[PDB]
Amino acid sequence: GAMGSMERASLIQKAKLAEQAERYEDMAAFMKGAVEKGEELSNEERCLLSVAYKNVVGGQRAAWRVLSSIEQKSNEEGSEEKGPEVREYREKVETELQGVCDTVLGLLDSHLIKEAGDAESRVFYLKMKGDYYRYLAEVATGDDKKRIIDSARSAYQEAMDISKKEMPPTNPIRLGLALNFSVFHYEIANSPEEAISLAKTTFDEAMADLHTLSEDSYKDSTLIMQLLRDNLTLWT
Amino acid sequence: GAMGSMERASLIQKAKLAEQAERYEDMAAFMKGAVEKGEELSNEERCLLSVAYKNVVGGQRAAWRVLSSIEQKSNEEGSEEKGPEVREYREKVETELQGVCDTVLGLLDSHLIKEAGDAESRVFYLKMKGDYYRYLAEVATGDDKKRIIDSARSAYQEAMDISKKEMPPTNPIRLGLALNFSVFHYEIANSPEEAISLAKTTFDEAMADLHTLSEDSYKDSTLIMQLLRDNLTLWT
Amino acid sequence: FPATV
Amino acid sequence: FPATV
Ligand SMILES: *SCCNC(=O)C(C)(C)Oc1ccc(Cl)cc1
Ligand SMILES: *SCCNC(=O)C(C)(C)Oc1ccc(Cl)cc1
Ligand SMILES: [Mg+2]
Ligand SMILES: [Mg+2]
Repeated sequence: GAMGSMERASLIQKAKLAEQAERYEDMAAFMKGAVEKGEELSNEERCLLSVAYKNVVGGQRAAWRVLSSIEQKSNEEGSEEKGPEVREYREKVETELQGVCDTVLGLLDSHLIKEAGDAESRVFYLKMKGDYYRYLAEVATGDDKKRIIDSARSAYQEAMDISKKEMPPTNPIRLGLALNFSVFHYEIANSPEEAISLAKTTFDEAMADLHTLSEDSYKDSTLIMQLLRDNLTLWT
Repeated sequence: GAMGSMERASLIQKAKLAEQAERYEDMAAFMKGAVEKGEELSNEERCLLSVAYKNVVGGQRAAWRVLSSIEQKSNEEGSEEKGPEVREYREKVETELQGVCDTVLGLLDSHLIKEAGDAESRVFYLKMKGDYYRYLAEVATGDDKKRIIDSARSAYQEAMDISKKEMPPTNPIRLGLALNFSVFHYEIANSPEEAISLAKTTFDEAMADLHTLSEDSYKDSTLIMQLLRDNLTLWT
Repeated sequence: FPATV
Repeated sequence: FPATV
């Protein structure tokens, strides 16, 4: 790797600078280098890794959606043949998106997940695994589409099982996992009722636990609870 | 070039798609490929080229400024030594920015400018040459800094001479050239009085010519005139 | 699109 | 920063 010669601490420092400069591709490359040093990541470092790749893939997904919409309109009746260019360029963006997802999944499988024993690390990484399979599922159309969807489901489900046993209902990672798995149900698995039930039960169980929290923890938990409520409002 | 196998028309089509998807690095790569086909560019194609690179380099400049500010604060008295990382990362972004500027200047010199005979093409390309030397000047510190500044000045000056002879005072390219050359005077050449005089005289001479224009041309010209006014308000 | 984190 | 086009 091109980051193999840079100190771990320097990679982390530069990831933080890249975040300040909104240079998310750089941030992701620095964090990939840090992961590849082979040591486990701290809570803050896991956040740097996830923020970097979430921003990179989020931009790719937004671009893919723009191009896919143009492509769909081009294939409507009465539209003029514009040639292969829209499909080609959508495919180019799609292939780059798949490459980034494969890279993240590769870091998780070699070897972040297998060395993650605490709930706060293991749930976070398994949630990421579900997220990146979900992004692959958003663009999938081939023989393996059902297996891609099931890979996302399986990762989210393992994260859910651990989170319910090992974290309080207000834990922000537990809440964010539930938020995203609920979106998986709604958008990917054609299961809007499961999506709504999960978001509602998660919200209600968190509400009942807020009384145990400090002011700062309350702010953290209610932030994610509001996202669950926002999705429920969208879906009902 | 990696675009050598793609049709000119397909590169232009994909540049337009990349713009819609806000994929400006792709847009610039497609337009570089189109330029390298060796044919002159139309007015619309010149705009695609300039928009693509303006957005790429604009993002690099914003990131460079963030990192340079951090670097300056790190070199103040009482600040803790953080190591070489801030300088290294600022240098990384700076080198990438210089590479993009060199690429644009290379397209202009091989061979867009020499085949541009009409004022609307030649002024536009010479303005771009001034702009990209100006971006090089923003980061320059070495033996060649004065020559870089003078290269920007010389390109802007040739564009100005042509624009005053061959374009009406309301022509948007003439106005945008004056806007940017005025910024060059203020920010690069330490000549705020020249910057203010140029912006004011350009604005006033355009105002006096608006009566000749259609409603649509009036909208185009007044848009750039407002930018001149905005800069004058900032500077006075 | 719905919210995810 | 001042405006440029
Ligand atoms: S890990 C990045 C820092 N955290 C966040 O940006 C917010 C969205 C405030 O919190 C969470 C992010 C991810 C999870 Cl799984 C939970 C909370
Ligand atoms: S060339 C890109 C299309 N034009 C523009 O975005 C605006 C800013 C409206 O007009 C000008 C751009 C560049 C020049 Cl030199 C003049 C006007
Ligand atoms: Mg494909
Ligand atoms: Mg340098």
